[PDB]
Amino acid sequence: MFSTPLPAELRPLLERLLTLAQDELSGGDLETFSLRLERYLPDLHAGLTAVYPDAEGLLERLLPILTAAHQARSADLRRLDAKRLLAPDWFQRPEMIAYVAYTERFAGTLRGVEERIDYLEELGVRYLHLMPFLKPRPAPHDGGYAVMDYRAVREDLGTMADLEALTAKLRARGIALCCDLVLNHVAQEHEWALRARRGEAKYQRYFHMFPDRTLPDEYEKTLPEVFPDFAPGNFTFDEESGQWVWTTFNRWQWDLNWANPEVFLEFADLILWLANRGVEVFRLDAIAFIWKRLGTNCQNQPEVHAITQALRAVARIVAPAVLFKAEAIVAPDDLIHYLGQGPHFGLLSDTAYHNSLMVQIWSSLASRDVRLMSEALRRFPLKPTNTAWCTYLRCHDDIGWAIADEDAARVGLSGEAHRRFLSDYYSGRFPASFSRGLVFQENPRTGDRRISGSAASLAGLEQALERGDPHQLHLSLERLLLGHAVVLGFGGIPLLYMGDELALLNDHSYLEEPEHAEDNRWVHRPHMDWEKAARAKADPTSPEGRMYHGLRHLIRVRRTTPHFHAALEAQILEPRNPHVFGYVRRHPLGNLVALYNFSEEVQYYPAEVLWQQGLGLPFDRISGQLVPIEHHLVRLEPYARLWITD
Amino acid sequence: MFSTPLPAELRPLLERLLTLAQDELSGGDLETFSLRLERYLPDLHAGLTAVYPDAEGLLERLLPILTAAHQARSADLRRLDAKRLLAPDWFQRPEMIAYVAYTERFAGTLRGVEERIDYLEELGVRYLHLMPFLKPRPAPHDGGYAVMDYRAVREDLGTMADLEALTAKLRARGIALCCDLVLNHVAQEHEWALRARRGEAKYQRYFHMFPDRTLPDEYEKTLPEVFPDFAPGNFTFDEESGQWVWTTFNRWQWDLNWANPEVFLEFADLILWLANRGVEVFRLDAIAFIWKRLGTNCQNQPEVHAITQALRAVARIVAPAVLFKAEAIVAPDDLIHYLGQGPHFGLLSDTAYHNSLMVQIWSSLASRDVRLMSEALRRFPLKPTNTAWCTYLRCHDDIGWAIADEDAARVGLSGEAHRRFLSDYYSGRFPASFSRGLVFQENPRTGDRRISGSAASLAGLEQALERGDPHQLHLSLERLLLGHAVVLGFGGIPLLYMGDELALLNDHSYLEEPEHAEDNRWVHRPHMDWEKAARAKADPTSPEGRMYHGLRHLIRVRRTTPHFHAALEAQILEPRNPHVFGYVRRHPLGNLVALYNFSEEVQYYPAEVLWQQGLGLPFDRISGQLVPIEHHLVRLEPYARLWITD
Amino acid sequence: MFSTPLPAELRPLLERLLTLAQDELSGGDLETFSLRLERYLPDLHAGLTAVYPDAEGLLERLLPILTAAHQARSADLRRLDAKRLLAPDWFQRPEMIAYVAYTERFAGTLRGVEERIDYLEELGVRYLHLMPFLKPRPAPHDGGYAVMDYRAVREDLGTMADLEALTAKLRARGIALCCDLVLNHVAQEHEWALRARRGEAKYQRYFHMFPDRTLPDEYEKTLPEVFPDFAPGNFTFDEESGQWVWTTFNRWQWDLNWANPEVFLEFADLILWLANRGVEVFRLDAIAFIWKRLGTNCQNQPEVHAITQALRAVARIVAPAVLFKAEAIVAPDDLIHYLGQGPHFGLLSDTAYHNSLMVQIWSSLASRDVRLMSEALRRFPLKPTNTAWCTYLRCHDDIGWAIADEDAARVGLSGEAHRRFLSDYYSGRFPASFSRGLVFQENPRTGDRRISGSAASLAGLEQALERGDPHQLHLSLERLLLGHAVVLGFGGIPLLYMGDELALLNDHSYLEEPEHAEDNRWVHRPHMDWEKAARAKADPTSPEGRMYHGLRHLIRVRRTTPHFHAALEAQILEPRNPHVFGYVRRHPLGNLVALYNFSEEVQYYPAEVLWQQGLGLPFDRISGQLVPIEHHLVRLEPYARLWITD
Repeated sequence: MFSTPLPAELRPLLERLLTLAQDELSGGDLETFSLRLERYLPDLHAGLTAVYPDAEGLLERLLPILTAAHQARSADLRRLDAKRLLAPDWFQRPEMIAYVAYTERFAGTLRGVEERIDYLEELGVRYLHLMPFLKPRPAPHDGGYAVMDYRAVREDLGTMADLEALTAKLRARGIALCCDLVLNHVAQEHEWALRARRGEAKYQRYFHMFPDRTLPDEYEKTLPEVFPDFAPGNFTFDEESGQWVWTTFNRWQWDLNWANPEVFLEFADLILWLANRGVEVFRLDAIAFIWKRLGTNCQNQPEVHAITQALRAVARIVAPAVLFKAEAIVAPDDLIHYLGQGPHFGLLSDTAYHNSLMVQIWSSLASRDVRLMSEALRRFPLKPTNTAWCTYLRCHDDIGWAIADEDAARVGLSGEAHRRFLSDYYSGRFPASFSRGLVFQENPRTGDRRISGSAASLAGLEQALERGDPHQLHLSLERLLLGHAVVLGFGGIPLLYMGDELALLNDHSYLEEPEHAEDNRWVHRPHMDWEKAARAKADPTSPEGRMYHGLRHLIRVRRTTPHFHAALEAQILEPRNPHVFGYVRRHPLGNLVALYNFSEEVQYYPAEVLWQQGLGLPFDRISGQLVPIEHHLVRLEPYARLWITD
Repeated sequence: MFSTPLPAELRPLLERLLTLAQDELSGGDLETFSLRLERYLPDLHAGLTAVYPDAEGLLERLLPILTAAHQARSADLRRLDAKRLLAPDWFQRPEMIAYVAYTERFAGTLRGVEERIDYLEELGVRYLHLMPFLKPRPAPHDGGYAVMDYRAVREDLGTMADLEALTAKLRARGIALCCDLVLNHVAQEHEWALRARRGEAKYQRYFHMFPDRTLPDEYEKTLPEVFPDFAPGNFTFDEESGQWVWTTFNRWQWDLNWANPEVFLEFADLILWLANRGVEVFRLDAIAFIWKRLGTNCQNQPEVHAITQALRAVARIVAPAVLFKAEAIVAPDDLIHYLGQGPHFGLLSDTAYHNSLMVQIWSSLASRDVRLMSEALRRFPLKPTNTAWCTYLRCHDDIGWAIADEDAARVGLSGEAHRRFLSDYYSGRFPASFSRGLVFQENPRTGDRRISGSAASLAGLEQALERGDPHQLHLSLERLLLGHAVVLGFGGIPLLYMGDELALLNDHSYLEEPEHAEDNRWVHRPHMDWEKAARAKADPTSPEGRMYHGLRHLIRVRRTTPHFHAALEAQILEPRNPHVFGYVRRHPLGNLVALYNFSEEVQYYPAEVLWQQGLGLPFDRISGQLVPIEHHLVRLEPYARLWITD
Repeated sequence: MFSTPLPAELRPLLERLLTLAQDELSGGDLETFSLRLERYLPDLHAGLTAVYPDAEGLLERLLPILTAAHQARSADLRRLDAKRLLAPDWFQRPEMIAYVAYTERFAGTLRGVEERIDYLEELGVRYLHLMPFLKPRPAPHDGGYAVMDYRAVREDLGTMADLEALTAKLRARGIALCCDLVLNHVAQEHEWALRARRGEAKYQRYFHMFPDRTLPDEYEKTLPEVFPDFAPGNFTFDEESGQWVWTTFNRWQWDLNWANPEVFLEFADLILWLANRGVEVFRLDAIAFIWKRLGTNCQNQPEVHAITQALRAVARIVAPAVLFKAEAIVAPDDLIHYLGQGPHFGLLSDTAYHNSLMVQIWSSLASRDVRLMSEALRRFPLKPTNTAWCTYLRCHDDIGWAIADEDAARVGLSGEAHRRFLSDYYSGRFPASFSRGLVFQENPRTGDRRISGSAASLAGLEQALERGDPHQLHLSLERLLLGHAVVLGFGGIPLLYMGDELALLNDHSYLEEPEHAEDNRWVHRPHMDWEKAARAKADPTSPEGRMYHGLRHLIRVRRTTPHFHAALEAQILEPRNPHVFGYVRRHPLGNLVALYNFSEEVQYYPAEVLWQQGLGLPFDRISGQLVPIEHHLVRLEPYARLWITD
């Protein structure tokens, strides 16, 4: 929507950079690169100069990396880049359906994924996030998040050649591969870390190394604890270096020093090199953590956005086809900044996890009341229209209860009481809770509790199967379809989590595996059950069948509804029935009113709001029938979801 | 607020009535009557002329009834008339507290009531409604509502001399007697009905008597059934006369013909005679029913208000001390007319039962949600400021669920489903209902059901005492105190129903009185338990003493809170917590915010409401303490009531 | 609508007052007095006790004064007393039209006034304010406002016998005499001042006397100047007593000491004695000024209202027929207090001058814009419903431009530039001004300027006659009729100013009388022209006839419009045409919308406003025709006035 114009004082730097490009590239090729370089230079420079002392000199070192990566980029990928520059809203379209899986859990190896494309296609998948598949450190590696070599696929998954062959097969089916960029920290066994341990100065400066506790003890006073059960605080003593090292996550995940321009250059090179193997989407893992400042929580620092802007411009110049997706699991008031605000407006990640939306679905499912969800989403600031939320019900991580005290108070709830209730409820402790979840990283000092468990176990299917009640089994599947209905119809890329289309339960296997046993997040990282996939498809009356055919129907309707284009945002309706979540999407062809019963009971909704939103003859795209109106009310079945147009 | 000026065209009529008055009365006495007649003749004429064809002739016959009743009015009652003309807002005062009781159940006899005046004064009672105590017909007489002689006390209660001696005792303790005026119908054993049964045309015209089914069949097409279990439809064949007679209620209750000027003169005479016995308040029983019109439900007809205006003016001229209370148990949309609208503004009954407030209190208790209550009460039109509601939680009658579809639809409820639910809940059939009530007058043609039962039995105390559950016993007592706090705090004369101050339960002994056995309203008309009264005063921790002391505490705070002056009306607040009913009363000394928790669970309320209503240092008059504010919220205990001023 | 109950602690005091009353009165007479004492004692006491130190003993001395005034009260006035208690909204009725005149200017003598009651009754007058007619000091007496003897009529006007006979004739024809109560100050030639000047210590305590400048100099630091051209500051040295005396107004008007209980008693006695000669309304002259407090402006002090409450209760007890009218020419935020606020709610004067409305009428006529008027009147607080405004276009005084900076700023005006423009405009200095007015009391230190002139001279008739333009003469008459229509239609007692019904011009006679020549307010205090009165009656096409017949028609239409009852207030509409002033008055019989075109050109108003106020068939009571609606607009003639009902 806004292009950053070329400031006069940077005309001379552009001249120097085009001359340097002139020595690598010729003809129409040099011209294509040169026009893109000119377009994005303003954002690339504004990013680097906020952070690194010699931006002009850093840009001179960056040029040949842009150039070599341009030279190395395939005809097929250059064609996708050009195709995406002409249709820049591609990722915002209703046809975008995503699927998230660990390769070894989904299909064994990268090559194995080729033979399950037919299954991804049947769910209309156009986006596939394979969980970290680059070479990690041995034993415990936080499910691939402790990276030992960014340039190598984990041995048991295959080779870079197999990745290239996989991306070629996904592109031929219109499927975009998403890959983690674990740019906050490396495994202590990574070459950069190994070289830092041996006292190599260049590589000491890639890390936050302290000779004693004086600085770490000061840092700790304002630092939270991400994994207090695994590695208390944020520092680890390293025997070999005799130095204290910043370790936000596990103690073998070593935070990189993003003040060092040498680190920026490593990742600019790494992004373009993975782009060239066929990575179309980079998930910026732990993006909020990348800048350290004494006296702060070392999260959401302004420099995070300056760095992200420079990395995004690198990708804009050489690989137009690629997106960034921010992992920013932050407070409702902090999230919007990761899609770019003020001087960064729309110059940052294309997408970001809507953690607030995911939290409010589960909260509303537990309370049967949507007032907090309605208020928190109504207060959410508008995003740049060139960006998209990633919507989800579950993922590979535990649920953090990101509820703002201000939103709870606005609707007569205590923030602290409700956050506590959500872990009481989803851990199965609250009286008559349907949930079988596990407390994760209970902090006795802050009171913070997170929740682990599969959608299906949290939504009541585990309990219904134990208790043998057919009605509670039905309600449980209805809750899952309702929650998926919200993620499919809010607007954004819907991130289906592997096996939720089969209602997979909690997998307690991890307890018998000593490298996983301490980390109960593995309870919701099951192996795929292909026998269950075959039974769901063959028998639509089975639980897995009800979930599979129900979700497949919502996907088919969502992609056939232009009103779900993510450039348009949900305008939250006043919850006139406090059990029914509602919003309208204002498309050029007309309005869509979404209603969602967060209750197991029949609920009535004032029919006049359909007419108020211009819908004289309301038609529900999910049922494919007129919405029945009786005595000025819409009658909603238990957990009904309605996508209503004229 | 508005005096009706005398039209130029009635000056001649006024002069004739004055020259007729000069024949009965002499000096200062003639002047007093004569100024009063002047003042109210305009309302009296405009009421009669709308109903009766020869209004100037009827006025000439009424004049010697006015003058005789003036002459027969004691010096004490004349003193009270003058004091009330000087303070017309007396019945609107917070000090006004009412008690309702059947003489035989409360104190055996009218003489008996004299010995219980100390008990009433203990509860701050300044208004006593003794249930119909005039001579009824024998056997079943609908608890006194089938009157055989309006000029005789029922024999077992004493005589008219006892009534005079009791009202003298009540006046000396500032207590006003409320007596029923059963003006819609008489016992078939009444002189009028016996003269009609013998074929006296004059007395047949006191009723609605038809020679065959021709007119009855047409009337019935638009008539509802008040007592379908007692007397189907609205007509009874009388064998002696050969005539079908209009009987809205029981077969032996005969609807009077209000098109007959003679019936009007009978009741104008009867009102002033009873006022002169010391009746201070007339309850207009079945006032909505007194005009019949073919093709209507024969309720709420315009002539009802013309007649009421004329009868009211009669009392204003001769007995300024007396008030009228309208019994109009009608739809929300119809109730406001009984305090006078349009040409009848403030000229009708001084008070009317707020059946909508009563219904909404029980509805909100069953559902734990106050949205319907808040919307129905918000939409309620403003009343003339010279009038007051009578507030109440229970009374001698069943509960009729007067819920308007329009109010239900606005807050996302089906009026039909919700009305059906309230009888399901309070009959005890709904899963986990705390209530022990009975279905009354279940109509299979309309689906209508009403509920009988004591406050204590409907509110869960019966169930709690039977299971020996201490938590449910506590919660049931709190629900009764919450309910009473709303009737005490809304603005209006609070009608305490006899024994509810002791949490009296359902009395099933009516099942063995064959004259009561068919009418289960007797389940909530117990004999007073003076053993329990003594135990309640002695033991503040007994169930009966919790109620007794809890209720006297609320009464003492009400009486010392000028904000409860009924000339001011509750301004309903948005139920920002849907479990918490809230309103402000805007007094000259400042605002009072009333908050009521309708949930057995702790509820938080946005503190900013208090400051938005100008309450900088919020003080709860019930607790005698500052309202605790924590994290911008008020923490309410289960069934908490707060009366908050600065 | 609120009767203040007797606190328990005052019950002993009531018994002593009743016992003292039993020595002076007997029988039914004593009962009547006793009930009125009981009813108003609580207000009387609460007023005295906030001001005087021994309230209990002051009441014992007041009692015999009350008792004596009661015994002196004639049967005719007692009858009126009892008539007004029955109809206490009497003065709020549409039929109340007021007339204000100097006796000598209107009819020569009190006797002469009897001969002009035909004229008053032809204008529908029910309220006659005769300007100060009690014995003044000689020569300059501020037009009767320096009083030498409260107990004598000014000799040239007749005697107390003439006043008594005049009020009898006025009562016979339903007219209420308004008399000034100049309670702030007496002439220096008054007996109390004469006794003070010869060193009698009891009468020194009736004034604010100082031995030297010590205290006066400190008082002056926070005091404004009312008459800076006549008597700088607020003090005068008295050569006889050798003392500085407080003189707010002229040097020979000596401010009474209202801290002295004897001053209270003098006025309690005077009010009842005047009332017994037939005064029905007391104008509390300069009521704002009666309390002094160092470091305040000695206006609007809380003791003013307590003293007023006490004097009002006195009149309630002994003369129910009398009204108090407050002269409070104060700022917009201060006026409402004179109708009773907080603990004084509706216990003070019955009426007060609406100086803000008068100011806003002239402001709007000058600017052709009603937005300042619409905003100022919208923000005005609601009066108690037992009270009424007095509305007026002109009076015996200069115009003070009472405009709040906050109101002006809300509609994009500088408060100070707009007050300057009003004096620039009405002084005739502003370009194209139609006004012939004079600057009064121009204060160089402060910038304050007031304006003298007749309605017709301010409104442009004088300029129009000089220019001989028949179209400007027309617009001048239209402005006067528009202004009068607002005072007749707003709600309240309209104070017609003697001669305004004939469009009388500035009278420059006063410059020939040395006693008047320094005081240019005499410019708008003309002698009545009775030849002009007859010409206006006989020639409706004359300027005086167009005004007389135009005004008589508005009066006749107001009288027969129940919607103008003053218990109801104007609800100000958005001025959606900024030249057209609008409000609705919400009567029980339906809404009235009043539209007033403050422009000399045709103006269009959106017709949807009328349907929005419930008028499907808009009828204009002034034209006696349907309101023409064309293209969703109401077409308003220059200076058009519409009083619109269904």
